[PDB]
Amino acid sequence: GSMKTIKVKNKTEGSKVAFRMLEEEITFGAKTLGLATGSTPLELYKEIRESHLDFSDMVSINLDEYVGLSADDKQSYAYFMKQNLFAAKPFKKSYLPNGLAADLAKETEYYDQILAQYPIDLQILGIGRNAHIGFNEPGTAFSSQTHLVDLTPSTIAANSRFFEKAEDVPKQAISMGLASIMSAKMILLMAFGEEKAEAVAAMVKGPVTEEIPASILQTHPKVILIVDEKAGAGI
Ligand SMILES: N[C@@H]1[C@@H](O)[C@H](O)[C@@H](COP(=O)(O)O)O[C@@H]1O
Repeated sequence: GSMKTIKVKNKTEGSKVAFRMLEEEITFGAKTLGLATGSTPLELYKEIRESHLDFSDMVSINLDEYVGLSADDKQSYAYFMKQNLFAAKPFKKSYLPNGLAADLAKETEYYDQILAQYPIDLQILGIGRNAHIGFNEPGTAFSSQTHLVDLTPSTIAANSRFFEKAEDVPKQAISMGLASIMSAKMILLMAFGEEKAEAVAAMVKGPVTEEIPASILQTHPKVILIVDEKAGAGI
């Protein structure tokens, strides 16, 4: 069934709450974490880095990797995760899609199998401005598992700034789908700023439609939404 909301003043305070909750899940037996990228968990990550948490018997799973990038590429999500978390607080094993996979359909099948092998205890998520979840854009099937995503033109244009040559900018990603993500025992979603207010309301109040990827979270048995006052204006 259910979705608890914690409303908070701001991002910093929502990030402290997320930290406290993470630490409890871990003390109560969580071993596999699904992780988030983007701006939303950056302060939660700094807090973890400076904390006494120890992920050395734990496994982490990220949603996404860019096709064509290695883990050492500065533009990769593997590298993002290293910088913001793994260098300071390594896991037993941290999984991301292999963006260098020879057979994209084989890597997608592989990632599903890793999910089956390490089901996620706690998944951290952000939300997109159009209610996208990971790289799953409106119209994505609620049945989707790991799959090849063509990046939005806004994403390619944004990421283009970071590559000397245009022929080197990823146009695609290997991404956990909506059914993939929904398999977590517990989901903690964080949303801060007015830019998220509309996606937040649609996730909570709108119908369950592929038009709002996050609306599937309405059907998860254990979703915890942490939202600052502005992102929660609608709920
Ligand atoms: N990079 C991100 C996703 O990984 C993220 O969860 C979401 C919101 O991004 P942010 O947390 O920067 O607002 O949209 C993009 O696709």
